[PDB]
Amino acid sequence: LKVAQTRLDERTRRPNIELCRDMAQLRLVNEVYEVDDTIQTLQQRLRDA
Amino acid sequence: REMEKLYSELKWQEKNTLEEIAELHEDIRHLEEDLRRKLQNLKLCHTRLEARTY
Amino acid sequence: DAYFQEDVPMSIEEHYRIRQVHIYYYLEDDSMSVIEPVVENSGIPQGKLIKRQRLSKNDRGDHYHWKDLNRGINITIYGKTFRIVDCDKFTQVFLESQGIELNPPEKMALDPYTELRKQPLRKYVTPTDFDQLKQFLTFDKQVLRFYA
Amino acid sequence: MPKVLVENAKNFPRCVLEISDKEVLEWYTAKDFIVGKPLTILGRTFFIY
Amino acid sequence: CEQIRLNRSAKYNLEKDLRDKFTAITIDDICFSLNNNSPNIKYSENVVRVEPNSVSLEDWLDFSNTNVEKADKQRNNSLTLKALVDRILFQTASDLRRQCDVVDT
Amino acid sequence: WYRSNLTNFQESNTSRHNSERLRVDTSRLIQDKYQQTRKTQADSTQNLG
Amino acid sequence: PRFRLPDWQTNSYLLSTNAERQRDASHQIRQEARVLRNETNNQTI
Amino acid sequence: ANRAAQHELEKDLSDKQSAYRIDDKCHHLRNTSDGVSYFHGVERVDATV
Amino acid sequence: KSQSDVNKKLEQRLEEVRFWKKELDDKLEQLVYATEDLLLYQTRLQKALESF
Repeated sequence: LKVAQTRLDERTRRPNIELCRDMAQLRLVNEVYEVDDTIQTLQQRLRDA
Repeated sequence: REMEKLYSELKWQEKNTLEEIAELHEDIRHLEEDLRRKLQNLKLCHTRLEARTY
Repeated sequence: DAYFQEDVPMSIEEHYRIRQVHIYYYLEDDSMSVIEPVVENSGIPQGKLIKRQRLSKNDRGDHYHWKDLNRGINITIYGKTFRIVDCDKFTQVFLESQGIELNPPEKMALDPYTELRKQPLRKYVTPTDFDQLKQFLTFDKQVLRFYA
Repeated sequence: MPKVLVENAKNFPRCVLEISDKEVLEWYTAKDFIVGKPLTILGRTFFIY
Repeated sequence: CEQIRLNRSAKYNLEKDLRDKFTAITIDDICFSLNNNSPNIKYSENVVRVEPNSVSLEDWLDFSNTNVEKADKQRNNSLTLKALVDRILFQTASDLRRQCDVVDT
Repeated sequence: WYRSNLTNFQESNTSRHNSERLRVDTSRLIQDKYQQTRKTQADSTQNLG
Repeated sequence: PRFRLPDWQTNSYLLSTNAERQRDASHQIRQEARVLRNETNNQTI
Repeated sequence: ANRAAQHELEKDLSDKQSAYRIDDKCHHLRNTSDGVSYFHGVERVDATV
Repeated sequence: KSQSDVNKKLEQRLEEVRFWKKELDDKLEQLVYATEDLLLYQTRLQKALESF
């Protein structure tokens, strides 16, 4: 999660034009959410156990 | 560049697919031997019944 | 930065008091000292609580070394339990440079007596300017029709 | 005009004193006279169009 | 718990360098990427003529090789601990077990 | 007596089935979340790359 | 023939987006497999 | 004329360069790599241009 | 040719400083992984103190 969060944290400082919205911008946005999902998931199975 | 963009992506989806294929050869084998060993348990619960009707 | 709740059940002002302190650790000879800052209007004899000495940790003779000192910790010294709440940006730097993970902060707690002696804050917000006169001047000679 | 009275009208000498500045929670303004929607003056429902 | 302290301290120092190295890598990237027709190419005073806080190549290599060794040293002092607690656990268990089977008899 | 014993023995057998469930299924979830996050991250790399 | 460049671009997109759902379709069967196989084997023992 | 080129052309090389700088590092932002920190909000920021 | 040399020399310094950023990160990895085991083995030990 933090690897992804940071990977993006810096890409949000690219100068003028650079700051874009390419494939990377998404796969990373999707990944962060996906990872957040896995964490919430295991949390339930922990409560279940 | 545009084709090297597409080719490098196209090669990368191959190795991602080939990894996805590789662990599908072993899964269906594990499904098959699961199916086949569970035949042996239907074999068992039969054999108890009629030695009992005896 | 630390604090400790002792008791005060014989008073009319509250049932529990908070005594603000700063606890110092010395790297010269692994020593500690506890200093109580002077509160302006408190009746307690403020001052120095514990001098510079190697304060004992347990009964076997061990003393407090800096390995087990964090931002949030409840070390007890001579019957008094101190809840440290925060460090300064030099103590943090030293502790993280040795491997020690700094705990999350806590606020300070507050003594009910001294905060109930906070004299009133003499102020009034200014009244508005949209009185009868300005509402008469900026909205004169204009009325709305409504057909109903 | 008063629209909603403040919450002490049950102990208010409204037989011998009038409804002054402090008794009104909100007065009628230009927002209340919506052109198109029904409006309720005292006793009467209007249809400002 | 104390080996953890040493290992975590080791990192703090290892990180300190990892960070500084980056800054230097970036600096040399902008130093390399500089032609006579580049945008902001201005003059200066005393530039780096003298430096009262620098270091030599011999030294830069010491700092690195030293910091590296310290980390390998702690790692090798960690695999030891990890393999002295494995028995300590196997031991503790088997011991209490032996006595429990005894008390039974 | 025969009833009580069963009511008990059965309830015991039961809570040892609802526990075994979580256990073997946790293996699935854990060996999934991990391998998922792994290849999902590698995606970010290839893309960023 | 002489298929034009924009319909050539969607050829790569179609093959690429085929890979994502198809690997995920295969991946979906997996988790459905192990959830079955485990409770299949455990139930009958 | 051929100067108006440089201006933009070179105003591009800079952004093009800062890109590689704030993009190559991300290509190798490994897990547990000096830096990987925590940021809450880098999954809802997209000031893309 | 003068500039060519200072460029080649700056280029070489990069190769070196980068090799050292690597042998200092691959080491971070080893030591972080070492600590991960010790912290998990710590849990296993803590549980035992109560397990008995």
